[PDB]
Amino acid sequence: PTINQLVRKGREKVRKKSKVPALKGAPFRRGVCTVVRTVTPKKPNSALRKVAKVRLTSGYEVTAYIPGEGHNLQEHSVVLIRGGRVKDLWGVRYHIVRGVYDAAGVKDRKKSRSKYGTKKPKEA
Amino acid sequence: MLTDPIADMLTRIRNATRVYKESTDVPASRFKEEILRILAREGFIKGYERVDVDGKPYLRVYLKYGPRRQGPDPRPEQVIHHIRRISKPGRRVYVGVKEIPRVRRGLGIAILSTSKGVLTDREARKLGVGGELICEVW
RNA sequence: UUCCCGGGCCUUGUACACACCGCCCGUCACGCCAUGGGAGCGGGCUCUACCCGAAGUCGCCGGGAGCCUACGGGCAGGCGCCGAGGGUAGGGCCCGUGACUGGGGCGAAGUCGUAACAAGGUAGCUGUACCGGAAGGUGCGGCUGGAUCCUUUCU
RNA sequence: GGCUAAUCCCCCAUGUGGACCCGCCCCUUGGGGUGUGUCCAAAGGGCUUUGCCCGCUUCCGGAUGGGCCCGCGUCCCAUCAGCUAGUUGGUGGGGUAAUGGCCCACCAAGGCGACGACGGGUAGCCGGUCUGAGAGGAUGGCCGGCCACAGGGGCACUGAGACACGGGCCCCACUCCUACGGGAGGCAGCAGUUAGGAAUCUUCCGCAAUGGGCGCAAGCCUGACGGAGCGACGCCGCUUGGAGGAAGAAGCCCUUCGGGGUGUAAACUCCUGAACCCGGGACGAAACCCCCGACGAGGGGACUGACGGUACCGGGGUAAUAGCGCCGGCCAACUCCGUGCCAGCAGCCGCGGUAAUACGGAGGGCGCGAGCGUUACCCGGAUUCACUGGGCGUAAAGGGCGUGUAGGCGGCCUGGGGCGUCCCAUGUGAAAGACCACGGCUCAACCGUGGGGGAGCGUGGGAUACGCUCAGGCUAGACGGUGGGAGAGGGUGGUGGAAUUCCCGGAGUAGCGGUGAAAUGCGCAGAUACCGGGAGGAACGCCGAUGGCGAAGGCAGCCACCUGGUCCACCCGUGACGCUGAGGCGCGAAAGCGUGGGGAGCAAACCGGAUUAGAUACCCGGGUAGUCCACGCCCUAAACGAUGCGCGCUAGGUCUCUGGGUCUCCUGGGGGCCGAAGCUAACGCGUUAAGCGCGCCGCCUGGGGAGUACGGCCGCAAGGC
Ligand SMILES: [Mg+2]
Ligand SMILES: [Mg+2]
Ligand SMILES: [Mg+2]
Ligand SMILES: [Mg+2]
Ligand SMILES: [Mg+2]
Ligand SMILES: [Mg+2]
Ligand SMILES: [Mg+2]
Ligand SMILES: [Mg+2]
Ligand SMILES: [Mg+2]
Ligand SMILES: [Mg+2]
Ligand SMILES: [Mg+2]
Ligand SMILES: [Mg+2]
Ligand SMILES: [Mg+2]
Ligand SMILES: [Mg+2]
Ligand SMILES: [Mg+2]
Ligand SMILES: [Mg+2]
Ligand SMILES: [Mg+2]
Ligand SMILES: [Mg+2]
Ligand SMILES: [Mg+2]
Ligand SMILES: [Mg+2]
Ligand SMILES: [Mg+2]
Ligand SMILES: [Mg+2]
Ligand SMILES: [Mg+2]
Ligand SMILES: [Mg+2]
Ligand SMILES: [Mg+2]
Ligand SMILES: [Mg+2]
Ligand SMILES: [Mg+2]
Ligand SMILES: [Mg+2]
Ligand SMILES: [Mg+2]
Ligand SMILES: [Mg+2]
Ligand SMILES: [Mg+2]
Ligand SMILES: [Mg+2]
Ligand SMILES: [Mg+2]
Ligand SMILES: [Mg+2]
Ligand SMILES: [Mg+2]
Ligand SMILES: [Mg+2]
Ligand SMILES: [Mg+2]
Ligand SMILES: [Mg+2]
Ligand SMILES: [Mg+2]
Ligand SMILES: [Mg+2]
Ligand SMILES: [Mg+2]
Ligand SMILES: [Mg+2]
Ligand SMILES: [Mg+2]
Ligand SMILES: [Mg+2]
Ligand SMILES: [Mg+2]
Ligand SMILES: [Mg+2]
Ligand SMILES: [Mg+2]
Ligand SMILES: [Mg+2]
Ligand SMILES: [Mg+2]
Ligand SMILES: [Mg+2]
Ligand SMILES: [Mg+2]
Ligand SMILES: [Mg+2]
Ligand SMILES: [Mg+2]
Ligand SMILES: [Mg+2]
Ligand SMILES: [Mg+2]
Ligand SMILES: [Mg+2]
Ligand SMILES: [Mg+2]
Ligand SMILES: [Mg+2]
Ligand SMILES: [Mg+2]
Ligand SMILES: [Mg+2]
Ligand SMILES: [Mg+2]
Ligand SMILES: [Mg+2]
Ligand SMILES: [Mg+2]
Ligand SMILES: [Mg+2]
Ligand SMILES: [Mg+2]
Ligand SMILES: [Mg+2]
Ligand SMILES: [Mg+2]
Ligand SMILES: [Mg+2]
Ligand SMILES: [Mg+2]
Ligand SMILES: [Mg+2]
Ligand SMILES: [Mg+2]
Ligand SMILES: [Mg+2]
Ligand SMILES: [Mg+2]
Ligand SMILES: [Mg+2]
Ligand SMILES: [Mg+2]
Ligand SMILES: [Mg+2]
Ligand SMILES: [Mg+2]
Ligand SMILES: [Mg+2]
Ligand SMILES: [Mg+2]
Ligand SMILES: [Mg+2]
Ligand SMILES: [Mg+2]
Ligand SMILES: [Mg+2]
Ligand SMILES: [Mg+2]
Ligand SMILES: [Mg+2]
Ligand SMILES: [Mg+2]
Ligand SMILES: [Mg+2]
Ligand SMILES: [Mg+2]
Ligand SMILES: [Mg+2]
Ligand SMILES: [Mg+2]
Ligand SMILES: [Mg+2]
Ligand SMILES: [Mg+2]
Ligand SMILES: [Mg+2]
Ligand SMILES: [Mg+2]
Ligand SMILES: [Mg+2]
Ligand SMILES: [Mg+2]
Ligand SMILES: [Mg+2]
Ligand SMILES: [Mg+2]
Ligand SMILES: [Mg+2]
Ligand SMILES: [Mg+2]
Ligand SMILES: [Mg+2]
Ligand SMILES: [Mg+2]
Ligand SMILES: [Mg+2]
Ligand SMILES: [Mg+2]
Ligand SMILES: [Mg+2]
Ligand SMILES: [Mg+2]
Ligand SMILES: [Mg+2]
Ligand SMILES: [Mg+2]
Ligand SMILES: [Mg+2]
Ligand SMILES: [Mg+2]
Ligand SMILES: [Mg+2]
Ligand SMILES: [Mg+2]
Ligand SMILES: [Mg+2]
Ligand SMILES: [Mg+2]
Ligand SMILES: [Mg+2]
Ligand SMILES: [Mg+2]
Ligand SMILES: [Mg+2]
Ligand SMILES: [Mg+2]
Ligand SMILES: [Mg+2]
Ligand SMILES: [Mg+2]
Ligand SMILES: [Mg+2]
Ligand SMILES: [Mg+2]
Ligand SMILES: [Mg+2]
Ligand SMILES: [Mg+2]
Ligand SMILES: [Mg+2]
Ligand SMILES: [Mg+2]
Ligand SMILES: [Mg+2]
Ligand SMILES: [Mg+2]
Ligand SMILES: [Mg+2]
Ligand SMILES: [Mg+2]
Ligand SMILES: [Mg+2]
Ligand SMILES: [Mg+2]
Ligand SMILES: [Mg+2]
Ligand SMILES: [Mg+2]
Ligand SMILES: [Mg+2]
Ligand SMILES: [Mg+2]
Ligand SMILES: [Mg+2]
Ligand SMILES: [Mg+2]
Ligand SMILES: [Mg+2]
Ligand SMILES: [Mg+2]
Ligand SMILES: [Mg+2]
Ligand SMILES: [Mg+2]
Ligand SMILES: [Mg+2]
Ligand SMILES: [Mg+2]
Ligand SMILES: [Mg+2]
Ligand SMILES: [Mg+2]
Ligand SMILES: [Mg+2]
Ligand SMILES: [Mg+2]
Ligand SMILES: [Mg+2]
Ligand SMILES: [Mg+2]
Ligand SMILES: [Mg+2]
Ligand SMILES: [Mg+2]
Ligand SMILES: [Mg+2]
Ligand SMILES: [Mg+2]
Ligand SMILES: [Mg+2]
Ligand SMILES: [Mg+2]
Ligand SMILES: [Mg+2]
Ligand SMILES: [Mg+2]
Ligand SMILES: [Mg+2]
Ligand SMILES: [Mg+2]
Ligand SMILES: [Mg+2]
Ligand SMILES: [Mg+2]
Ligand SMILES: [Mg+2]
Ligand SMILES: [Mg+2]
Ligand SMILES: [Mg+2]
Ligand SMILES: [Mg+2]
Ligand SMILES: [Mg+2]
Ligand SMILES: [Mg+2]
Ligand SMILES: [Mg+2]
Ligand SMILES: [Mg+2]
Ligand SMILES: [Mg+2]
Ligand SMILES: [Mg+2]
Ligand SMILES: [Mg+2]
Ligand SMILES: [Mg+2]
Ligand SMILES: [Mg+2]
Ligand SMILES: [Mg+2]
Ligand SMILES: [Mg+2]
Ligand SMILES: [Mg+2]
Ligand SMILES: [Mg+2]
Ligand SMILES: [Mg+2]
Ligand SMILES: [Mg+2]
Ligand SMILES: [Mg+2]
Ligand SMILES: [Mg+2]
Ligand SMILES: [Mg+2]
Ligand SMILES: [Mg+2]
Ligand SMILES: [Mg+2]
Ligand SMILES: [Mg+2]
Ligand SMILES: [Mg+2]
Ligand SMILES: [Mg+2]
Ligand SMILES: [Mg+2]
Ligand SMILES: [Mg+2]
Ligand SMILES: [Mg+2]
Ligand SMILES: [Mg+2]
Ligand SMILES: [Mg+2]
Ligand SMILES: [Mg+2]
Ligand SMILES: [Mg+2]
Ligand SMILES: [Mg+2]
Ligand SMILES: [Mg+2]
Ligand SMILES: [Mg+2]
Ligand SMILES: [Mg+2]
Ligand SMILES: [Mg+2]
Ligand SMILES: [Mg+2]
Ligand SMILES: [Mg+2]
Ligand SMILES: [Mg+2]
Ligand SMILES: [Mg+2]
Ligand SMILES: [Mg+2]
Ligand SMILES: [Mg+2]
Ligand SMILES: [Mg+2]
Ligand SMILES: [Mg+2]
Ligand SMILES: [Mg+2]
Ligand SMILES: [Mg+2]
Ligand SMILES: [Mg+2]
Ligand SMILES: [Mg+2]
Ligand SMILES: [Mg+2]
Ligand SMILES: [Mg+2]
Ligand SMILES: [Mg+2]
Ligand SMILES: [Mg+2]
Ligand SMILES: [Mg+2]
Ligand SMILES: [Mg+2]
Ligand SMILES: [Mg+2]
Ligand SMILES: [Mg+2]
Repeated sequence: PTINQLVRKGREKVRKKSKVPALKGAPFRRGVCTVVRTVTPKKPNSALRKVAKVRLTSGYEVTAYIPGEGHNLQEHSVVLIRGGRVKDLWGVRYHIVRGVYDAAGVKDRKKSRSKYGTKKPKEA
Repeated sequence: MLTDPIADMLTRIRNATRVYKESTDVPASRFKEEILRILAREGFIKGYERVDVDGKPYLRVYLKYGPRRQGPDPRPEQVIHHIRRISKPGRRVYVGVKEIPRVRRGLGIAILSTSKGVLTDREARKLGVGGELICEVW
């Protein structure tokens, strides 16, 4: 562009769209489970992935992932949405935080315990 | 009409030397004379003469280069390795004294036009003035 | 030595590279999903014209129609302008809901063909125009980003 | 309804002075002085009572705090392009501390806008903060400055000051009281409650300090404030021990079954002594006040803590919490077992379909550590909006072409101005912060004192190279004169031969045509092949090119007219008159549209004949729109050099078109091919740049969705932008 052209038109600052409307700019939203179901993943994999339809405090209905091995969630349980999505799944944009609300943590998990929300067991 | 005469000079020099021409003519202006005189004084050209081509005034710039070299490509190290415009018409650039560039870690120069005349960055600093930053050479 | 099969060397086009048993286009049906458009309703804000109009300041009256009076004036009271807001009729925006819906994703590549890539088997592409289950065909004009100098699908 | 005091209200006086009309003087927007005239003052109280105090009144200054006005800076969308009726000015007036359409009356017809008005969206602004090498991006909690609000909307009253958060009026919504007439509220003060939310504290102590209001004081008030409490929210300090201790226990893990590992780690020995107990125990506090002196200066005296028995000092004294992430690559850290596209992981690349360092546990290891991770968000990396610091032949990206409007840009010399530019001085740039230094809490965090720096803007002074401006010159650019050209450049008229089709006529007869093969079709009403004649429409063979012209689209027989561009020569005239160009306007192949003509050949559609599995096709026979003309629309394109225009500069070789020249050759202007330097991702480009540079315009920012939707504007439509 000529300089004069820059003085005329300028340069366009480019905005990014949020990968997450948990709205509020909030780190988490509380919601209620609607449907708690299983889903098959995208083309390169196969599995049965565990998900919930959640109706948020934020007005939105969204599908959230339920990480870890076991889970206790069912149609009316209230849950916490933490955001971050699931790649090989269709339209799952947020994860459920385990250990919070009616989400239990993951029973018997010894390893990365704070993800999955389980307490430190005692020893003998 | 050349839109920037001064650039046209600088470039005439650029292409000239990049083919190792021994001298080159540029249409004469007193200002160009000044710029030249700075280069000459600074060891960048050999010097220049006022001259006459088809009855129109030019300044003939005599160029210098390094020795011949060995291996493939014997071609000589340029003495003006780099020469470029800074102020141009349509973006004019003026530095105050504290804003006067140092060039190539001192090994180069910048030529500024000032109300004290045309001087090298060192010259201008010692004179304690700023002005229109014409070009840098190294 | 044309042809069929297998093969060697040179060259050429390629969108092929698990490499032509390669690649690949479009239409259809009923699920299910998340979008986008969207008449009609419901809420809001706004603007225009008209009508109503609190409080208050200002303006006038202030009168043998009230109070004070040193008769100079004062107060009360009244009336009017403006005026928050309200009403009627309208143009605009926004939110909600929403009949009806386009294109997409997943079913499964499922279905019909074989349109493009090798001269892709009618070189392709293109603006346009008509036409056809569908990729498409055809007319006109243009482009080279075109090979070389019977028809015969798919994997 | 009645009584009554005052530092409450009024009247007469005094007029230092001040205010107002008018005149003069000085000064210059309403500043200062002066003269006559009119108008305007007061309030008492206390005493250590003949003087001193706390006050009052008028005026002039000061200080401090404000009001109003101006230059400049201050987010996004032009899919917001026009907005404007007190609107723009004038006069007179109202209003105010004061200017002002601030308000009114009358007059005029203005004011604003692509330098983005109007409209929509969002938003308190700043000192600063975060990030970044910087430039820049992001931000404005806490602290300080400014503004604005005080349930929503209006309004004024009092007052030096308000249009007033704990003042007043009204309308509205809500809560509460009510005897249904009518009333009372307003935590965005401190606490606290409730709702909402992922989430944000004690209904604490104190008036001792600093500060604020009233009071002569003593004092009173002060959820300002000084403190304490809760929260790993942040930051900083510190603990969970220190030294010794095996060729190295058990356990566990690995194992080639030899051994390797956790590891001096433990056990154990010695030592120190977080916690905790005892004793002492602050600073922050000296004023106001009292006494002498004079209620001054000065000197002396007294009282006074929330924090708190806190910090701190002394003594005593116990070996005394460790956790979280990670170990496929980016990235520091590997093995066993389990699982077998499952269960699960996942930031991207991607792991899992029986030998998984990628899932899950374990052993081991790496990293941080009272934390460690995760989510969200900002800057970063991202030179991925490129000022620094990118690009557009084929990757995204040159507008289809021109004309020129605004705007950007401007050859050589001289002089004036000194606006841009640069310099010196000065003013400002508060404090806090950032920076450096010293210092104070045992360090630090935190804090204090000092110092430095600095953009910007104001004023004064100076410089004049460059940029501008004015003046005056020049001719190297540009245009003009004359002379010599070439050309399918354009518009209008005419007109020429070849061929096709049709008609007419002759002669002639059994087929012609067409294909891979055929058929449809045409032919005995006599076709095809041949001759003559007429009609008509379209297009111009050879020349013709590897050519020329044109801005592009495009432009081909000949003639005449009308007319545009352009190259060379002479070096004659003008004297910078220049380049580019958003917008506007004009042009713009084909197809398509409208009206009217025309219609020989061709030919979408269509009608048939074949081929095929089908054949809504390719092949064959027909054939309508259309193709042609006039006029008016349409505005597209592989509108391709996929390469904007102009100028200057950088080896050559060769072929060509068109000028000039002493005509091997040279010198211009176009078209081609190889190629120096150089560029380029390569391919390639290379004096016809894709090289080196300047000016200006257009455009690009991953693919799909999509040239789509919506909006607007064009268009008769189709459709275009
Ligand atoms: Mg897989
Ligand atoms: Mg339950
Ligand atoms: Mg993430
Ligand atoms: Mg893990
Ligand atoms: Mg400066
Ligand atoms: Mg063969
Ligand atoms: Mg051989
Ligand atoms: Mg060979
Ligand atoms: Mg080969
Ligand atoms: Mg095949
Ligand atoms: Mg709607
Ligand atoms: Mg609508
Ligand atoms: Mg009314
Ligand atoms: Mg008022
Ligand atoms: Mg009135
Ligand atoms: Mg009377
Ligand atoms: Mg009366
Ligand atoms: Mg009366
Ligand atoms: Mg009244
Ligand atoms: Mg009214
Ligand atoms: Mg109204
Ligand atoms: Mg898609
Ligand atoms: Mg579908
Ligand atoms: Mg398909
Ligand atoms: Mg085809
Ligand atoms: Mg094919
Ligand atoms: Mg083909
Ligand atoms: Mg075919
Ligand atoms: Mg064909
Ligand atoms: Mg067809
Ligand atoms: Mg076609
Ligand atoms: Mg064609
Ligand atoms: Mg392409
Ligand atoms: Mg091609
Ligand atoms: Mg060919
Ligand atoms: Mg075959
Ligand atoms: Mg198939
Ligand atoms: Mg009474
Ligand atoms: Mg009595
Ligand atoms: Mg009097
Ligand atoms: Mg007097
Ligand atoms: Mg006056
Ligand atoms: Mg008084
Ligand atoms: Mg009295
Ligand atoms: Mg002041
Ligand atoms: Mg009005
Ligand atoms: Mg008048
Ligand atoms: Mg006035
Ligand atoms: Mg008024
Ligand atoms: Mg007032
Ligand atoms: Mg009046
Ligand atoms: Mg009026
Ligand atoms: Mg302006
Ligand atoms: Mg708003
Ligand atoms: Mg706001
Ligand atoms: Mg903002
Ligand atoms: Mg940047
Ligand atoms: Mg900055
Ligand atoms: Mg800001
Ligand atoms: Mg706050
Ligand atoms: Mg606060
Ligand atoms: Mg503040
Ligand atoms: Mg308000
Ligand atoms: Mg409230
Ligand atoms: Mg309200
Ligand atoms: Mg209010
Ligand atoms: Mg007062
Ligand atoms: Mg207020
Ligand atoms: Mg209150
Ligand atoms: Mg108050
Ligand atoms: Mg009421
Ligand atoms: Mg009550
Ligand atoms: Mg209350
Ligand atoms: Mg009230
Ligand atoms: Mg509160
Ligand atoms: Mg709650
Ligand atoms: Mg607190
Ligand atoms: Mg208290
Ligand atoms: Mg106090
Ligand atoms: Mg005090
Ligand atoms: Mg006082
Ligand atoms: Mg006393
Ligand atoms: Mg008392
Ligand atoms: Mg009280
Ligand atoms: Mg406090
Ligand atoms: Mg907490
Ligand atoms: Mg906690
Ligand atoms: Mg710490
Ligand atoms: Mg020992
Ligand atoms: Mg020893
Ligand atoms: Mg050992
Ligand atoms: Mg052992
Ligand atoms: Mg063992
Ligand atoms: Mg062994
Ligand atoms: Mg062992
Ligand atoms: Mg030890
Ligand atoms: Mg021992
Ligand atoms: Mg001991
Ligand atoms: Mg103690
Ligand atoms: Mg003390
Ligand atoms: Mg003391
Ligand atoms: Mg006291
Ligand atoms: Mg005493
Ligand atoms: Mg005494
Ligand atoms: Mg005394
Ligand atoms: Mg004293
Ligand atoms: Mg004393
Ligand atoms: Mg105490
Ligand atoms: Mg005590
Ligand atoms: Mg002691
Ligand atoms: Mg001790
Ligand atoms: Mg121990
Ligand atoms: Mg020990
Ligand atoms: Mg550890
Ligand atoms: Mg790898
Ligand atoms: Mg790291
Ligand atoms: Mg590694
Ligand atoms: Mg399993
Ligand atoms: Mg196994
Ligand atoms: Mg395994
Ligand atoms: Mg495997
Ligand atoms: Mg493993
Ligand atoms: Mg991993
Ligand atoms: Mg693992
Ligand atoms: Mg471990
Ligand atoms: Mg560890
Ligand atoms: Mg953290
Ligand atoms: Mg943030
Ligand atoms: Mg970022
Ligand atoms: Mg950077
Ligand atoms: Mg980006
Ligand atoms: Mg880039
Ligand atoms: Mg740049
Ligand atoms: Mg780029
Ligand atoms: Mg370019
Ligand atoms: Mg090519
Ligand atoms: Mg391209
Ligand atoms: Mg072009
Ligand atoms: Mg032009
Ligand atoms: Mg101009
Ligand atoms: Mg000029
Ligand atoms: Mg000049
Ligand atoms: Mg100019
Ligand atoms: Mg001068
Ligand atoms: Mg100056
Ligand atoms: Mg000076
Ligand atoms: Mg200074
Ligand atoms: Mg200041
Ligand atoms: Mg300064
Ligand atoms: Mg400062
Ligand atoms: Mg500090
Ligand atoms: Mg610094
Ligand atoms: Mg220290
Ligand atoms: Mg600084
Ligand atoms: Mg600064
Ligand atoms: Mg000056
Ligand atoms: Mg001078
Ligand atoms: Mg002149
Ligand atoms: Mg002359
Ligand atoms: Mg002529
Ligand atoms: Mg001649
Ligand atoms: Mg012609
Ligand atoms: Mg002609
Ligand atoms: Mg005949
Ligand atoms: Mg006959
Ligand atoms: Mg027959
Ligand atoms: Mg026939
Ligand atoms: Mg027949
Ligand atoms: Mg027949
Ligand atoms: Mg017949
Ligand atoms: Mg017969
Ligand atoms: Mg007949
Ligand atoms: Mg016969
Ligand atoms: Mg004939
Ligand atoms: Mg005829
Ligand atoms: Mg005819
Ligand atoms: Mg004829
Ligand atoms: Mg013709
Ligand atoms: Mg040609
Ligand atoms: Mg063409
Ligand atoms: Mg002519
Ligand atoms: Mg001529
Ligand atoms: Mg001449
Ligand atoms: Mg002359
Ligand atoms: Mg000039
Ligand atoms: Mg234009
Ligand atoms: Mg015009
Ligand atoms: Mg056209
Ligand atoms: Mg046409
Ligand atoms: Mg037509
Ligand atoms: Mg007809
Ligand atoms: Mg057919
Ligand atoms: Mg077939
Ligand atoms: Mg079929
Ligand atoms: Mg058939
Ligand atoms: Mg045909
Ligand atoms: Mg026929
Ligand atoms: Mg035909
Ligand atoms: Mg028609
Ligand atoms: Mg039609
Ligand atoms: Mg040469
Ligand atoms: Mg000749
Ligand atoms: Mg040439
Ligand atoms: Mg080449
Ligand atoms: Mg080369
Ligand atoms: Mg380059
Ligand atoms: Mg190369
Ligand atoms: Mg040349
Ligand atoms: Mg040449
Ligand atoms: Mg060209
Ligand atoms: Mg060029
Ligand atoms: Mg290039
Ligand atoms: Mg980008
Ligand atoms: Mg995209
Ligand atoms: Mg389109
Ligand atoms: Mg729209
Ligand atoms: Mg539309
Ligand atoms: Mg338009
Ligand atoms: Mg229309
Ligand atoms: Mg179209």
